[PDB]
Amino acid sequence: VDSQAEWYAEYDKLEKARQKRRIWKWRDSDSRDEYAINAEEPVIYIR
Amino acid sequence: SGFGLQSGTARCYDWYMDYLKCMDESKAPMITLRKQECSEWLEDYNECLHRDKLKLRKLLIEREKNKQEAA
Repeated sequence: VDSQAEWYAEYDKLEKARQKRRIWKWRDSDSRDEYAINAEEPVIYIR
Repeated sequence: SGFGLQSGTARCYDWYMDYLKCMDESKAPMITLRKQECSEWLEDYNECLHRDKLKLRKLLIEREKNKQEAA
């Protein structure tokens, strides 16, 4: 039972989850009309 | 729509398409910004639709003509 390893592993897991959450929270508008904010996105419109 | 009544396209379709092309050229990250950059084209489309400037000009000419006639 290596307590130091367990503590560091748990802290790392929580920190990775926090980072992933913050990356996930970066969300631009996904509106089809809003072409300006999403100019680089590859979309095809059938209209 | 954009289609004309008899054929072709609407009376002011080309002015609107000009404004849309200008907005497409612009690189502004928001639509509001692009409309601000392309406002002059919108003013041209509105001018063709209603002829408000020509109506004002005619009103001023008529009013001055009336003033000259009365004098």
